[PDB]
Amino acid sequence: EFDLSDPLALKKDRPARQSDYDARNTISGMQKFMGEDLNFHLRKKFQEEQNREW
Amino acid sequence: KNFINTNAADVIMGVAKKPKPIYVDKRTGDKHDLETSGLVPKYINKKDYGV
Amino acid sequence: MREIVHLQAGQCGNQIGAKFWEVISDEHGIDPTGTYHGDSDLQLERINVYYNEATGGKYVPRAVLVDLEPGTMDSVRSGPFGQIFRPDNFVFGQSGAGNNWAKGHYTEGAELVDSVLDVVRKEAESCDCLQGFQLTHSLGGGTGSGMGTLLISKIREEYPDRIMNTFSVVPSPKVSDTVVEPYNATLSVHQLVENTDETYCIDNEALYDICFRTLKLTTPTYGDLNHLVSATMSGVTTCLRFPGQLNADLRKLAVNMVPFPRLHFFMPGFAPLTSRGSQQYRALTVPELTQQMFDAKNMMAACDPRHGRYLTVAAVFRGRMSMKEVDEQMLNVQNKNSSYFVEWIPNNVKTAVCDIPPRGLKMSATFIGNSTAIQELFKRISEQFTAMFRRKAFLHWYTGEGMDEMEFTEAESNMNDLVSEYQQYQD
Amino acid sequence: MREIVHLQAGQCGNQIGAKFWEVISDEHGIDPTGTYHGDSDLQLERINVYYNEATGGKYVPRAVLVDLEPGTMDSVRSGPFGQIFRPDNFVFGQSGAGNNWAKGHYTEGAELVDSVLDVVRKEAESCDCLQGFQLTHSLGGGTGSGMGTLLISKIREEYPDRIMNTFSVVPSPKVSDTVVEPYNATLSVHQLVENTDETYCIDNEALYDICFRTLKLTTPTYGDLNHLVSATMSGVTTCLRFPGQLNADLRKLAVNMVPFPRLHFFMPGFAPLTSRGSQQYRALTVPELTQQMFDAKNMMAACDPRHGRYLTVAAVFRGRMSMKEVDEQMLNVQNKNSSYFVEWIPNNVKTAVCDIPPRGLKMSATFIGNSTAIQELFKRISEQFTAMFRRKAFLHWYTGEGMDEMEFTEAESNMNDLVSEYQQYQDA
Amino acid sequence: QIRLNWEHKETCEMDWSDKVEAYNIDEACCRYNNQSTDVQFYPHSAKFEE
Amino acid sequence: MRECISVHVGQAGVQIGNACWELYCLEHGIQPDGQMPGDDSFNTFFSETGAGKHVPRAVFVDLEPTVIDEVRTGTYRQLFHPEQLITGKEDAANNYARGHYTIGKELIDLVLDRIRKLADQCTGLQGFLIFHSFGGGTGSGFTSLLMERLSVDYGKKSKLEFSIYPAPQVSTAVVEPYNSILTTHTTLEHSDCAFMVDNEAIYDICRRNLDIERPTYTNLNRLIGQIVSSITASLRFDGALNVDLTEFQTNLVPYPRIHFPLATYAPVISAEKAYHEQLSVAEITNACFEPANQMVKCDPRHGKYMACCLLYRGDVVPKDVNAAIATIKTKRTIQFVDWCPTGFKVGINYQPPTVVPGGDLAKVQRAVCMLSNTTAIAEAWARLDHKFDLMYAKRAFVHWYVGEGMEEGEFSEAREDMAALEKDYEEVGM
Amino acid sequence: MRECISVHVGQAGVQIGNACWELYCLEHGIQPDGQMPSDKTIGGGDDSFNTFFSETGAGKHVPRAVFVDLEPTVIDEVRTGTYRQLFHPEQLITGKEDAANNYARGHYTIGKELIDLVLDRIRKLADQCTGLQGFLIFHSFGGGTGSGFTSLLMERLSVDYGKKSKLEFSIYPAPQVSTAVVEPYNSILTTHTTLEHSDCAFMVDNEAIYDICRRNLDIERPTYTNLNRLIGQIVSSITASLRFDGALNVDLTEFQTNLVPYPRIHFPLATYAPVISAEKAYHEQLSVAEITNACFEPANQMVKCDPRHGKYMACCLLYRGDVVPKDVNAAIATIKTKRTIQFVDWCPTGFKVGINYQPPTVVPGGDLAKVQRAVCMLSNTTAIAEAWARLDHKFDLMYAKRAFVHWYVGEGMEEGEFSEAREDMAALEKDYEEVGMDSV
Ligand SMILES: Nc1nc2c(ncn2[C@@H]2O[C@H](COP(=O)(O)OP(=O)(O)OP(=O)(O)O)[C@@H](O)[C@H]2O)c(=O)[nH]1
Ligand SMILES: Nc1nc2c(ncn2[C@@H]2O[C@H](COP(=O)(O)OP(=O)(O)OP(=O)(O)O)[C@@H](O)[C@H]2O)c(=O)[nH]1
Ligand SMILES: Nc1nc2c(ncn2[C@@H]2O[C@H](COP(=O)(O)OP(=O)(O)O)[C@@H](O)[C@H]2O)c(=O)[nH]1
Ligand SMILES: Nc1nc2c(ncn2[C@@H]2O[C@H](COP(=O)(O)OP(=O)(O)O)[C@@H](O)[C@H]2O)c(=O)[nH]1
Ligand SMILES: [Mg+2]
Ligand SMILES: [Mg+2]
Repeated sequence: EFDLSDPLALKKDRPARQSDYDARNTISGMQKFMGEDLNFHLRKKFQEEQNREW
Repeated sequence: KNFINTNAADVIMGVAKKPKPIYVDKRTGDKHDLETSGLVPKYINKKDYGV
Repeated sequence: MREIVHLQAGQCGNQIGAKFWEVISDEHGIDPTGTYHGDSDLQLERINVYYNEATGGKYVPRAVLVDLEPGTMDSVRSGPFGQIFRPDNFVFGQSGAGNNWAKGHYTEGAELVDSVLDVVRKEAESCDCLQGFQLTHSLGGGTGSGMGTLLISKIREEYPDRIMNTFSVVPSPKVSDTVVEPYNATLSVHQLVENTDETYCIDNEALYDICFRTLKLTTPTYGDLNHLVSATMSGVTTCLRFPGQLNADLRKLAVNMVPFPRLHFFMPGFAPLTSRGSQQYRALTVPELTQQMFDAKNMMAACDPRHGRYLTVAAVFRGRMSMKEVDEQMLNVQNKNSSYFVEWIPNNVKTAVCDIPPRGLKMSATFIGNSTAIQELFKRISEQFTAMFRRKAFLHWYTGEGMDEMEFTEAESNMNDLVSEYQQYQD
Repeated sequence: MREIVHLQAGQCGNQIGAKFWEVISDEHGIDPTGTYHGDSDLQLERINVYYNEATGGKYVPRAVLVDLEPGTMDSVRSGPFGQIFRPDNFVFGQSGAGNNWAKGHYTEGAELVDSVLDVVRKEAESCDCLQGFQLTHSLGGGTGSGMGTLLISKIREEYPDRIMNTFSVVPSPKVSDTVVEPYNATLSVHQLVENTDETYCIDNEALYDICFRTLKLTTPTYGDLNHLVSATMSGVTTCLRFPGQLNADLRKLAVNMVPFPRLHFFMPGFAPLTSRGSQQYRALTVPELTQQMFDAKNMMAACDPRHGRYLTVAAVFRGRMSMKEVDEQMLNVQNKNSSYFVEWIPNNVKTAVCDIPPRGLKMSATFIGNSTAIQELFKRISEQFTAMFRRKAFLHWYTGEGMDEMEFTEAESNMNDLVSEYQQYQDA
Repeated sequence: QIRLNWEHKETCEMDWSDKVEAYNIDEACCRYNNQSTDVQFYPHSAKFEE
Repeated sequence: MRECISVHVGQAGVQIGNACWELYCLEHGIQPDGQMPGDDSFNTFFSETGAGKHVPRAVFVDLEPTVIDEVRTGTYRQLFHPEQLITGKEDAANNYARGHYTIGKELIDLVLDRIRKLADQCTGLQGFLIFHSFGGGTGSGFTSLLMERLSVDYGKKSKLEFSIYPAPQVSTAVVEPYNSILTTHTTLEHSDCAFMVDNEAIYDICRRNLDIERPTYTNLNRLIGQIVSSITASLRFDGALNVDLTEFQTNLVPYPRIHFPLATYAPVISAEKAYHEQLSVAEITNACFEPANQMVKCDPRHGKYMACCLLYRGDVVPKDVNAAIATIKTKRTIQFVDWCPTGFKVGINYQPPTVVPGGDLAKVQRAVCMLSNTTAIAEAWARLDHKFDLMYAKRAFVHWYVGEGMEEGEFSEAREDMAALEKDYEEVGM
Repeated sequence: MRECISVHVGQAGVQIGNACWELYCLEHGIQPDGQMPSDKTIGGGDDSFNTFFSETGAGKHVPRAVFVDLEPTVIDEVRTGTYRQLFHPEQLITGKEDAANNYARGHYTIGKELIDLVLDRIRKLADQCTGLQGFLIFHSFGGGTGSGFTSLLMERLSVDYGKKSKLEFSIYPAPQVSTAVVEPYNSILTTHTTLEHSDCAFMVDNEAIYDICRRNLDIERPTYTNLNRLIGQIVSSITASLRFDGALNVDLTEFQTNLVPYPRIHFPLATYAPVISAEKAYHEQLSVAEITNACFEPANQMVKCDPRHGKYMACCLLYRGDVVPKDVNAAIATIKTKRTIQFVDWCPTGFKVGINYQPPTVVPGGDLAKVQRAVCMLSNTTAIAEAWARLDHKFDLMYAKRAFVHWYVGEGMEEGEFSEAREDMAALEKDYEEVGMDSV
């Protein structure tokens, strides 16, 4: 149990979501959601070009 | 208004502000309160004691 | 060993039960066809709490899915995890409830209550020592609020000594779907005080405030609000599924939270919620769980405890951590502010520590807190029951299913008594 | 474990705080991504006075950033060091105050305060032994002065044993930026009286007189005026971050310079400032700090102590230097200018020596000076209040948020006490 | 420059090792006195003075 | 032939017995799979069989399976016999009533059968040790039921207690006071000696003496095991003054209602503060009477000692022991009661304490464990009474106890009995 | 057998204790890391170090010291410096907030928290000692910890420990320069409350040692180490009769008996004569008469008061190195003949001498020379009655307007302790009068 009194754990600690795409971001770990919208801007511009040709 | 007169009278006709007592535990400087801890006798002084 | 039979009813109950069972199966390592593809051994040890066994190593859940229309559970049979639910557990009726408490309680759901009771009695006596049951429903609807309270009333006549829970979704004056949710909520919250051991409170206007002020989502859906409900639904039953330094089942939190048998309306909150852009500025440490879990901006009810007094407070930690730094932060909160804590209890807070964190995460915590601020939830609903009721607003819908106006009259003098029950400790 | 939670409010508050956090991070070796890339071992030993820690060796400051304009936050994130702040600590409203007091004290600033008082207790309770706060604001504007006197007023009532300072940018008469500023300046200085422990006065026309003449810059901007405000902001808090031969911190200075608790308006300065033409012509010796730090041209206020009396003097030195030459010049300026010191305090000068110089420099020194020559600052605001207030000038702008005209009346008699308290201690 | 520094480290450090062995020999020679044992006669050889 | 039968009740009992039996298996030369790679000094704890194995004389009891199943599939799974680790089906749930009446009655008879089977193999059995926790439901109710059933079957046999008393400031639960009062009142006449520990006090000792910030229950269990080994050392290792198990009761319990002593282990220091400091007999004797090293957060300078027992281990000499004791007999800080003119019992053992790999404490040559009986433990029952009043004025939590078959008069009679106990502690010191 | 427990309190006390305990490691054989390099007779060896160092089983010598502070940034340089393996970790006590130039914080509020932790550690050091002579204490009157807590430490040393001797070294505040504003109020309220609870008091001012270093040594622009290093040359010369062989031993009990006549007059004044630089020592012999006469020079005193305005009340002389006891006797008879130096009439004998053998130790980096002979002298003078007259002057000056008392009143102190602490000194300012007039 040296890790509980470790003075370098916060130095050698690594975040729960370091990047957007990583392996440990499943549904029980609640750092990843589906409603966060990425690819919203591209959906908006796709809809607007369809509106133009329409 | 005499501030030089009244600032003298503000401190004499009063009371000192007594602290909440504290004990420092370790050489690092860990400071606790004294009454809440189980050290000083406080609870045998109750009126419910021994009856 | 210690089984949990899951019951859920309504569109709100089924869309929560579709997301809770996805969380558990990722936590126990279950792929969407049934088998086990995990990596540890602790994932397969206590798996009979939720999953029954079948032939060929296939684990299917202990759920009963109830409704009154068929169109809700075709989107549950056709989702990602629609193939693991055993298809005889689905119970559906052909004509709905139509936002009516009466029609689901006396006419349409009186012919379907005895159809579900064959399913539960079949399978809750396949267990070896059933701990208790669980409901998840909506008080603002017609099926869960009218017939889900009918199943609660029937199974507490047959299995009395066990546990009942509800993750009830009481309505909201701000986020208001229907017009007639005052009548459905008031007639059901009188059915909750006599027949449930524990009962939480969930407002969709308080789940919105988490997805806008904490997780910063641009377009939250109902598929994100069900993620947060199911956060506080596995984190409560998490110490009889995994070992720990200090265990606590569902009954040990019932003993320590409710003083009097008519005072059991808690309100939840979950500790490591973090936005995407605020992700690398955080430290995953024990002080930073116990201090956002206690935040009034975090709670899963639309009532704030800065108006009332905390009767009791629970906390269920997960993850390998130190018992000294868990215990010093409960004394640190109880002593700074002795105006929000009741006096005839000297130590209000309970702690239990599991071992296995949520999958893909390091630490976690949950809050199950009993307050006298929960009475403003009822009187912001009972101020719109008697607003409608003095003019006999929508009453012809309800009287035609065989009730009387006395059933409407007793259900606010039972609701106001509980309001004045939680009131005498507020000062 | 002697922590400083640094508040800053207003556009003047935020873009001073963005520059103060550039000089601290270079002083402690923090690159703009947050991490630590220094070389020594004293740049990491006591860094928790200002910086918290996150995961991965990242350090984020203990700052809170407050404004009523949403368009001030994007100026903060446009600098080099705009990504070191945790994004929760920004507190932005939607509608500004716009050169007003009651708009910022009762109407809009009184409903923005209760979301900041969650954020300061968010951080003050997570310190091992908090020493006190700081504030940086301008009395001329409305966000910094209408609400920044209510930010002070709540936190003295909740935490009354700790320390509070203000680096107040009180308005100047010659650089008269806005017409309605004497009402904001007058009505807010009484809320500074009862609550604050220490208070400096940083006039903007005093900073212009340095950059025109001492540094000889052709085009000084506000980036070259926040440099001087923040070079004396970290020269006070420097010996509780780095070790010394004689120590002093924020509490010890308030003990020695404040003999009565209504007398806390100082006059900062900063010693080694030199133009580039006079750069190679200089000698880097000890009395070439004390000759400039005590020079009446060098002060950061727009008032002069040739008119009044030094009650006390502080001085903080930085650099490996000799205690005899540090101590003998203090005696040398006390004996010579023997008519500029009060009689009823006979050792008016307090001294500290800190070992570590600021990075890039060899020695340095910082001044804080308490005087009855700062009552001439308050009477010039009082002359342009009642020259303007007798004819009821802009009164409908203020009285329509539910002020009172007697509340205006009490706010010069609260100020005419300090201008006649400082007179009786000048007769002594 | 890295390999040059490691060469100089090795050189000064061999000097340190020789001084350690000579220090232990002179401690054992500083032990002795009259009624101490483990002292004995030796022939006079020129290797002693060389 | 000098056997001790250990009984562990509760999760505290199981998680303490893990560290204790690890220490014993490493103190003798016993593998984690029963074999030994001769002398019979193990025979007070381990019994040999016909397959070369040495199976312990213990009984682990819990009402909940997920704390003994880790023993059943841990490192030591081949050592423990499968029928010495008894598990219920559903726990007592912080309830004295459940742990005493409704749930402990299905589990009391099998443990009595196992204790009969173990005690019909010890030819020279000294007595039982009970390790339990006041706060928990099993460790209060079932432990008190076991103490009520032991005395009618074994009589004048020695039974000893290690108790996790409720800590003065931090507690894990809300319903600790009802459990504590209702176990004290009903075990008060069926117990011979009850040593106290407090988890908060051992937290302070691990934080301050050792440098282990953020300790854990295993770091506490190692020190508890060191204390147990020092108490039972002289029945196994050779000594200059042997202290048998039948003497702590005789020399620490003056009155049959006052059997509540407190424990200290003297050189609990780390591997950098053992390099700087010599650890002689006078230093380790003078450090047991220090109120910063006690294992209950209470101060004996506010009270009067009534009996003391000092156990010495290692490289110790009788005159150094004698000079240390006669120094501590001369402080005006250490005040004894009027009617205790002698005071002390001293025991001396040769074998130095045994180091576990992974442990905290360093390797030493000398150690002391001291069990002292003080009047200054009255404020503990005073705070316990006050918190029982604070809950019981408004009749809080009472249905949780009454619904499982116990009347409401037991609360009233338990508070009356422990009020009489407070007057006893008041009046014996004057 | 001849143990003495050093107590250091304050940043002034801690920084002095660094230079004192550097000297004691080279004066004996101990390395910075606590080992003698080798022992020529391992079973034998000399045990001279037991007055200061305590030896464990293996080889390690740990000092008999307690370093006290209320600010963390002073001791943490000791804790991670060269001598971080020499000191036992628990002897360096710190606080978390300093007492902040305040007698009230140092006595009543902040300093009354560490008092029951240092008293624990003092008993652990005072029970190793077979033959404890007395405690030494190093402090400064113008601090918070050096004035508040140190006045508190004497009071609970009187209760617990009885008559056991408690000698002081203090930094009395200099008359001209001073690094504080509330240095009067501390210096009055500490001198007043430690009259009955103190045994002796040797006083030195920083301004006076500045005069010697620029003039007698050649080092211009000194630093507080150059002042600290000279203080270690005084404490070693007091205690070197307890460790090294002597022709006249002087114990630590004989200073109070031979310099403190009356129960409110216990303030001698230190002086150390041959401090001359290593180029200016190349030219002049340093005989016993050349270094006896130099203690009596007011330009070589170690306090800023002149004894030519007052009467000597007693003297003490400690000699090191190569001195003949006959030539000691020749110089003292000479300094009696000069009528520039006057003794009080009721003290006809007025001396106490002590002759040692070990010459004082050269430390690398120090500015003195290697010298055979040395004198340290402690003399009690009536010309200290001019030092309280310039401290009455500067206490009442802030007390006319009652400046700064609001800091002290709300920190646990009633205001009536100001109008008794000075009015106590008024007796002491006229108590020094009645021993200053002849017996007609
Ligand atoms: N000091 C210490 N206390 C422990 C340890 N393990 C458990 N505890 C204590 O155990 C108490 C919790 O009660 P339980 O351990 O569950 O006792 P129980 O008899 O099993 O109670 P139930 O689970 O309801 O049957 C806490 O108050 C802890 O103080 C330990 O290793 N050391
Ligand atoms: N002679 C000498 N005096 C010193 C030395 N260091 C500090 N001083 C004195 O220290 C005094 C200032 O108070 P400090 O000792 O630094 O601080 P303190 O005693 O801890 O009191 P607080 O700062 O309030 O905690 C000044 O009067 C100096 O004369 C030193 O090394 N030698
Ligand atoms: N939080 C949450 N609320 C839901 C969900 N589905 C429906 N609701 C709410 O429940 C109410 C409608 O549910 P409803 O279909 O009438 O429930 P039913 O009558 O029992 O079938 C509305 O207030 C919705 O906002 C869900 O998945 N999550
Ligand atoms: N010294 C200095 N003065 C400033 C700065 N920013 C604004 N000011 C002065 O403050 C006044 C404008 O303040 P304003 O931003 O409107 O007040 P705020 O809204 O409270 O921040 C003008 O007189 C400016 O000269 C700055 O960064 N430094
Ligand atoms: Mg249990
Ligand atoms: Mg200090």
